Amino acid sequence: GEDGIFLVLLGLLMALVSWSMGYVSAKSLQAYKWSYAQMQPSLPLQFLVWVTFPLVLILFSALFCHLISPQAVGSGIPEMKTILRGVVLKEYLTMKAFVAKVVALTAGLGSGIPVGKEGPFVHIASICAAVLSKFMSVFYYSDILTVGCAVGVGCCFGTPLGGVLFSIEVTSTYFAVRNYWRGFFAATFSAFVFRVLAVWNKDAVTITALFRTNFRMDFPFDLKELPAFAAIGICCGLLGAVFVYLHRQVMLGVRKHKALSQFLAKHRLLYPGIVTFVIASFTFPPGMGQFMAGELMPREAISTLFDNNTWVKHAGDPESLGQSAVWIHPRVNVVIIIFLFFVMKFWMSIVATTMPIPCGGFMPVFVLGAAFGRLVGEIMAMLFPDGILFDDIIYKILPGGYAVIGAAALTGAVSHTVSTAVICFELTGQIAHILPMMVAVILANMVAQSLQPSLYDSIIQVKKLPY
Amino acid sequence: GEDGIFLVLLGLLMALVSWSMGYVSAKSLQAYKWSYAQMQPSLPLQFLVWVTFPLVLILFSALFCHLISPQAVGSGIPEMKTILRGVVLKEYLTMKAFVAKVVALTAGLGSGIPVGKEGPFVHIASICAAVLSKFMSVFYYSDILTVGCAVGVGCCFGTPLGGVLFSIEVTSTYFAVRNYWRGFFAATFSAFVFRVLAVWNKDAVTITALFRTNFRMDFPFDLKELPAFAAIGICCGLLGAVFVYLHRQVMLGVRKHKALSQFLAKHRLLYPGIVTFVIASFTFPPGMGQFMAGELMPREAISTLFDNNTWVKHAGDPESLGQSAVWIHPRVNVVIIIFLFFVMKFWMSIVATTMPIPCGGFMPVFVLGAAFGRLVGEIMAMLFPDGILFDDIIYKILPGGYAVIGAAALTGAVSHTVSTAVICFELTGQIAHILPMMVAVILANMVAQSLQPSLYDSIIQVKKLPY
Repeated sequence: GEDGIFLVLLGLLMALVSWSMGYVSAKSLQAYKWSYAQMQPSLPLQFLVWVTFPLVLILFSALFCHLISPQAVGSGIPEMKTILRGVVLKEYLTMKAFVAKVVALTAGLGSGIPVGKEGPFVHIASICAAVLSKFMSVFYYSDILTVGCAVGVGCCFGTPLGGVLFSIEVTSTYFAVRNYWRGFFAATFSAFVFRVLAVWNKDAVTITALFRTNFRMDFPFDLKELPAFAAIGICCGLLGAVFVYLHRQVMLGVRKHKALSQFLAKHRLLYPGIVTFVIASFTFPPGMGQFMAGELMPREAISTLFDNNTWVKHAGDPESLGQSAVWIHPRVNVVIIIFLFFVMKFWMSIVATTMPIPCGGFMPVFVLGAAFGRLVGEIMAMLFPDGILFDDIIYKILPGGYAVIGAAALTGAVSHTVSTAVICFELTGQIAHILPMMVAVILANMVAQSLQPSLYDSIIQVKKLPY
Repeated sequence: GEDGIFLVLLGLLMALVSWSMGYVSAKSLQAYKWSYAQMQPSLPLQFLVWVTFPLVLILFSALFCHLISPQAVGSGIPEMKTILRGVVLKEYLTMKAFVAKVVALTAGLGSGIPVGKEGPFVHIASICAAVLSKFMSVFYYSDILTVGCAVGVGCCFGTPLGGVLFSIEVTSTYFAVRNYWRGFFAATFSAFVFRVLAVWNKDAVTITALFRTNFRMDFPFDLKELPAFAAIGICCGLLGAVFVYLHRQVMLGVRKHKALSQFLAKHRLLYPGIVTFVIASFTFPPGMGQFMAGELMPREAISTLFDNNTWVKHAGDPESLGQSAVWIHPRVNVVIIIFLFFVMKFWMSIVATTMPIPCGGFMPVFVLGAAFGRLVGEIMAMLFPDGILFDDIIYKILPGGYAVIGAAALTGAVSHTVSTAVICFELTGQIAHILPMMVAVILANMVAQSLQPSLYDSIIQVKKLPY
């Protein structure tokens, strides 16, 4: 029927837009790395590239938004929740917002600064839903935008099921099973289009291509590792709430402090500029980025944190882990560099999601949880270098498995959802740690819900969204 | 809070009851096989055991129900849907119903006759929910029984996520996200208890232990096999509707034909008796069960149909497939024996779900879809004995992968749900065929929804449930 065509169009267009963004953002990241390596000998020149490439891209993001649509800043979820609660802001679903968000997000994702695709994609998909609906019908709203949410999350990273589930939770409170199936169909169409696009251009982009883990796990699961996975959850819920709190505190700070707001309104590009500069100066690989793997960009970070190696075991011999050899520092022990990645990227992600550019929170917190989980798993590997015997089987610790759990847990404590476990499963391509993950994400949600709001609901508060 | 304790109690009790049933049903299946092998030389004696063991157990199931609670017959879902639509039948949620359903289902699952655990478990879990609620609070209803549905499906086979998702779809139309999370927590508790029970008794039972597939799949997926997976879906939707239709036709038949109803009301144990006898006489291994793998009981059937072997390749040398050597018949080609399994078990499952015992539809249709999918995959392996080259990679056909898709598709066309894909993923322990499965189950649902009702809604019609 006409609604079936709407969903086919949704999936198709979303996947196309998502792939295009991912392509150009990856080409920009490739240029970033190439330019940086073209300046190899000279350190000041290396610094220049390392800070100006992101600076230009983030300044462009902010400026483009301000010029075209300044309502295309931030994530989309908080405001889509407002729209879905009846209070529709009609400048959000405009084509100017589309263009602004699309181009500016591409620039933000090709900068390497921790901003997120997940979140703004769902706004891009809700604008696309609204536009597609008009193009079809005129040439209800909640239904249309709920499916837009599903396909936004689904087309972002390549997670049909997890995306629909995420939508149901992040936006509505009482979903309809029709919209669950409508979103399902549309998200699977998005995935199919994504697969054929990754055939035409032989992949080399996206995040479905990567993040695919190759863990060799034994069937029964070491239940003695369950306490550590439960601990990941508890602590990720605590840290998820800390993220939400601190992000809201800096979000409020920049506007509630009168001097701050006035200054940054006179000079609009001051805030994004200085934030980008300091993040990039701390992630400068020969500066502080040697103790926090600053060379690694968001997607490479996960690819490495989700590896089937034990960094603390193969520290004497690096380059056997491949791209995960940047975690092994000559002097500093791996564990401490993952700790420093986590600490540095915590504050970096807090202030980059406060920047006036289209920015989401999932991916920044995903890399943070992967770091936290890996740290736990590498410590577990030090505590058990022989593995833990539960039944009669010895289970060598998979620190990368712990990282997947942590990613889902921290990002589920920030978004107050349990569907991040499913997103992780599909992004990772494996479901071996199903019980450990479920436990962790539930525990994370519990702790975080008992402490702070969700990233989205807290932003609603700061932005005084009607709701 | 008190609701958190309710969910902990739900999960705990459900897992305990489910495990206990599974244990005794497996011990009964072990005795069945042992007794049959104790009669090895004599064929009439072998026949006796092969038909009387199930006969006694099914007759007991029917009689026990009739005596204790004759409202503990059939599945639970259709009637739980009625209760959840406001029209509460209060003899359904009694403790007499609990006992009847529990004991009689154990007997039915230890008989080897295609009856299902999934379906009656959700009634057992809704009774348990009601009882637990009273034990806690007195010593709303929809919320309670919706979570009961989630944990029923979840604790049945060991599928937390898939179970909650199934519940949302099979019962309500507009679920609440609170109940989604409440069901999630309770189902993960069930899974945790299940894991520790499978540690205390070193597993050897359940279905989470088995069904775990070991497919070695290449990352990009052969998109040329996608047409065959889509075909599985289309055809499984057709056959799903045929199942629903024919089941309703025999369900009506036995009561709408006045002579039939009168006869079977005078002799209550006639219908179950004759049906059990004829199913078991056709599944007699030296009789017709050599051309349809009748030796295999429901769970072994899937374990074999979900194997990583190609039966049509290793036909000259059997016993390399292990328990899947019963599919290789000396004379009849594997493909035709899977076809005959499918045909025979189609009608067998249609009439065993019409029997007056606690019986569900998922598992019977799950084995049917696994058979259909395997047949498709084995034919695909004959058509491509070298594999299909898509990109530059040759992809050897995994007929067992096709079986997992088919299982989810036929059971998703019978239940009108897309969550069977998730159930399959978790039961199989692998999510490699995510896109192929999604496509298939969506296509199945589409075709089946355009043809017949769901098994549950059709039963509602036959049983004239208020709804």
